[PDB]
Amino acid sequence: DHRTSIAQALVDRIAQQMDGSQPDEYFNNLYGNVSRQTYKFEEIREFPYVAVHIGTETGQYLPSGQQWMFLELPILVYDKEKTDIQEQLEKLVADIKTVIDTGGNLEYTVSKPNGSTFPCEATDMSITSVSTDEGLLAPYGLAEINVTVRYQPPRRSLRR
Amino acid sequence: DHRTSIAQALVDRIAQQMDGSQPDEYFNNLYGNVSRQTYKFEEIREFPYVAVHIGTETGQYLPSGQQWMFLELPILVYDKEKTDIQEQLEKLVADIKTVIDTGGNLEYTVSKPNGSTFPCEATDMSITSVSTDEGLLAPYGLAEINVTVRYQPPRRSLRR
Amino acid sequence: MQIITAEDYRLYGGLKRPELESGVEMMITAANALITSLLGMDDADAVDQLINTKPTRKKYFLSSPSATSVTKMTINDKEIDPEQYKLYSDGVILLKFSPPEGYMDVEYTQGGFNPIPEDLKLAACMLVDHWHKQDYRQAKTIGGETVTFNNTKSGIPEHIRTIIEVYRRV
Amino acid sequence: MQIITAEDYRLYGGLKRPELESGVEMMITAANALITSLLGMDDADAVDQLINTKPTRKKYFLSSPSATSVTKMTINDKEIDPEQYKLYSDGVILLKFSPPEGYMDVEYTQGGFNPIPEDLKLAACMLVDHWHKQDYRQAKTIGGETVTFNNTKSGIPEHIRTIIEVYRRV
Amino acid sequence: MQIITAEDYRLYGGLKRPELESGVEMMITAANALITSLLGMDDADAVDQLINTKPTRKKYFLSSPSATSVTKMTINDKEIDPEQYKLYSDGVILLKFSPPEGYMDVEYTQGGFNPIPEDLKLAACMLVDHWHKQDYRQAKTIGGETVTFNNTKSGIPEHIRTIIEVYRRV
Amino acid sequence: MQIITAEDYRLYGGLKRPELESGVEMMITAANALITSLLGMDDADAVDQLINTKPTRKKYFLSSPSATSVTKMTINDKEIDPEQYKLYSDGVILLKFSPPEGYMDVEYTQGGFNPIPEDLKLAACMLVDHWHKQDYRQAKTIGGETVTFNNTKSGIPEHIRTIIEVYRRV
Amino acid sequence: MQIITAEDYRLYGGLKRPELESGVEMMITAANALITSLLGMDDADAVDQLINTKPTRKKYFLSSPSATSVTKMTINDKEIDPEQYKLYSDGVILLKFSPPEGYMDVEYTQGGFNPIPEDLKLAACMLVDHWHKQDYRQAKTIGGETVTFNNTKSGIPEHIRTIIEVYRRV
Repeated sequence: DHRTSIAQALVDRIAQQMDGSQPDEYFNNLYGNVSRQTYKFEEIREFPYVAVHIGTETGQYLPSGQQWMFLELPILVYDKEKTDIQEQLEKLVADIKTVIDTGGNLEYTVSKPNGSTFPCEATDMSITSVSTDEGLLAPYGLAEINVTVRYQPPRRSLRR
Repeated sequence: DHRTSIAQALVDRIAQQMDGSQPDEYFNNLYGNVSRQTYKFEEIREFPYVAVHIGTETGQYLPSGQQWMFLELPILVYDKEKTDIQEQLEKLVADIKTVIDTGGNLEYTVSKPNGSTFPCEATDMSITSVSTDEGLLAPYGLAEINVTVRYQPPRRSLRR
Repeated sequence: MQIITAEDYRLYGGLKRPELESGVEMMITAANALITSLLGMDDADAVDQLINTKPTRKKYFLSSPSATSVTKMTINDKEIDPEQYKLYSDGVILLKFSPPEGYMDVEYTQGGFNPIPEDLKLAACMLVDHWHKQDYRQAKTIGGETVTFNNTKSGIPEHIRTIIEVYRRV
Repeated sequence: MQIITAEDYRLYGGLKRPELESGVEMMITAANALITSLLGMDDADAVDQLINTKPTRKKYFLSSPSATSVTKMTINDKEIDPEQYKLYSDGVILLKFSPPEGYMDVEYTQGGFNPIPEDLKLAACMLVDHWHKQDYRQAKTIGGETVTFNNTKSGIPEHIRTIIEVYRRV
Repeated sequence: MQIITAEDYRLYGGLKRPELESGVEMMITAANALITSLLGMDDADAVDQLINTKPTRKKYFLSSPSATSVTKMTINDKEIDPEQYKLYSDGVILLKFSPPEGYMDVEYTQGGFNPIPEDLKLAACMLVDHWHKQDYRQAKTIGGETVTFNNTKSGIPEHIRTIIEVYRRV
Repeated sequence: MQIITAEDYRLYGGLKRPELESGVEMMITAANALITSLLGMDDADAVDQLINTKPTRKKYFLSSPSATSVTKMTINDKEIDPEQYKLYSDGVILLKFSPPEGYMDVEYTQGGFNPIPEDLKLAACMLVDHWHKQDYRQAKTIGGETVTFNNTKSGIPEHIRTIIEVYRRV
Repeated sequence: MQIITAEDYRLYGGLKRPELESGVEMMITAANALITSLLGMDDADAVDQLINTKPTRKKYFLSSPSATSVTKMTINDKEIDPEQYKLYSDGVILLKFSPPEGYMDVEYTQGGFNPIPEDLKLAACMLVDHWHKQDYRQAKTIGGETVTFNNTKSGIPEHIRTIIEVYRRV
């Protein structure tokens, strides 16, 4: 299953769209401060920063070899005051929600034990909820995002 | 009931298929590091390793001597970094899920108080869920798998 | 004295923002001065020192062991000449004559470290991180994660202090 | 002095990323210097030492027991010749004559370990891991797992310190 | 000195992977050296020792009780002959004459254990496991299971230290 | 010295696997040697001992109380004959003459226990279990069950140590 | 010495399995020997003892108070006759003459308890249970039930030790 490759693909999509080519479209540039494997808060030395975490993956079988799988991505957006922090977080969440809900379905490249990588696409992908920090620390603040994805694997049991 | 004999049969099946005869089919060789009776984490000195645990067994009676029984097998896959650990675990889980969902129904040999062993077969056998470690320890990581099995015993109450 | 500048911290952190915030750059500028001072060095070039002297004693210790050359010495405002003494490492002067009792006045240039050792450069980076992340706390629990901080000593975080003490003069 | 370099750590860790990050390589470079220094060695080749001497005493101990050959010795700036002494292991010199009272000045080459023992090489790898994983904490609970760290001593993690003390000079 | 090699650990562990990882093999190589050193042995073959001697005293103790034969001894660089002494077990020499006062210089070959006892071989295996599983912690709770580790002493896990102390020289 | 072998452990445990794993057999071989050594016995057959003697004293204690027969004794390399002494249990020799002052050298055969007592045989089995189950921990909680281990003493589990001390020599 | 055998334990436990496992039978055989030894008795029949004697003293205490008859006594290898002493309970001999100074050598038969008291027989059964159930732990929680074990003393469970001490000799 494609849990890491999907997280990688979404990280790539965030970096590509945020980068600066959409200046009247996204409030920010991240300069590559979005990542999958460097996410513990001690690790972060720049702000803003976007950390992608991988949730539980679940499955659902269907009558003749098909199956759905569902993934959660908890996303954390860490930021530091310059303006009031709740307005900055509102900007970053608006940007990342736009990047979620616009453009095509998320493509990811499934690397294979034969050495190939097969280009595939997540069928449906949906942000569900947002929350924000109480504001006790300053200047640091945080917003949670919960993302859900549904995708279908290769049709394993009938290819075999 | 066949709780240990089923666990033994699945251990045998994992060792037999993983062994190396499927080199463009399974990512790994286990060299017999899959077991049922040597599973406490202190016991393991090699990586990867696959530990089979035996869940609760439950029953369900049917109108004329038939009964279903259901078994859970919690499976633990222990592994140690060489590549990033989440990719290695993704390989091992892909292999073991293939070994679950391909090939025939699991055969097991029921040893009998008369001294015989009768070859029998688990009717339906199904992996349900997977989870993975948070990654705090390194280089060690872990993945959970939950397996379910349904099987029917000998028709005890009508043979008697 | 500069133990680090912006590029050194940028290498250590791996920062790819195009610039530092004024916070980090001020913290770097303070960190240079503080580590300069906790070692007991100072950034003066030429130093003047007044020493009590007695005829029984002819080893004298300069105030800063990185002293590289004496450039005047005099006793009771009677000047004496470079044949009358020898200057050894760690700022030790050995008189070749037993001195008149009273005050000795000496000028010397104090030099410093060269090159700055990599362990000081690291300790400075860790101090800048310490102030920048505001890790002068005993615990935090933002969200679900949770950490407990070092048992700091002299108010300096314990994991920094070993590197200072390996060099702390006197 | 190099106790480890990148290939030694790569063997210990089993790393298959094509390169180390600058973090690990700096930490290796600092670890070499720190373990060099906590043993009380130094990386100088030729050493000069000044010793107080008395006619009652004719064993003298050099400042670094790995000293491999004396190359000058003199008393009160009167030079003396290699027949007048014997040099034994651990930097012990035995005078074959009772010396004039006063200061002895001696030059010697200090050598070192050879080959570097495998236990130091391991301890260095464990120190690099200690800084790299940031295990200078008392506990962590990320997710569900949880660990409690060693009762560190002199701020050095206890499981490292035994290997240092087995070699810590003096 | 080798207390264990790869086959000994492979027997103890019951490993059936075709080879050890470089981690285990380095840890074995360090474990040999550390246990060699904590016993206070060393791996030299011929040893030279200098002893202060007095006419009142005629038992002298060699520096390593596994010493197997004296091969030269001399007093004040006056050589003396094997009839003039007797050499007993645990490196005890008994002089058959009361010596001139001063320094004695002696060469001897120090031998060692033979064969290496099985308890040391086990303790080495347990130390390799200790580093390999990273059991230098106070507790862990991965998943549901949970363990608390030994009250280590001198930083050596307590269940290892008894076997060392049963042999720890002096 | 063998206190147990594989059949003794097989009886105690009730094992019906056809063979022991190499783990258990190595642990048995180490357990024999360790319990041999903690009692302060050794496995030598003939022993040589050197004793300081004085004319005021005529009871002398042999180094191992299981000594079964003296086979030579001599004073100042003057040999003396078996009528001139008496040898009592626990390795006590009583001289029938007041000795010349100086060193006595004696050879004796040290024997041992016979038969090995069943309590030592049990304690050995419990030690093998202790290492084999890895019960050198303070607690475990695998699944739901939970245990807390003994307050070990000298690092030896307390329930073993009583049986050792009932025999621990000196 | 047998305090219990299989039938005694079978009565105490109420066992109706047709036979004991080898575990229980070995534990019984060890328990006999251990309780034999902690009382400070031994299983020898005839004992030989050597006593320092002085003319000022004429009560002498035998080494084992169950001694039932002296069978030889001699002083300086001069034999003396049963009219010259009296033997009282608890192994007290009273000389009817003031002895020559020096060593006395005496042979006696030491007997024992008869019959073995029921409290020792019980304590042995409780010790066998203690090892058999493996109750050398501080706590257990298998399933829902939970127990905490005695504060053991000298490593002997406290509820056993009172019965030993009521008989522990000396």
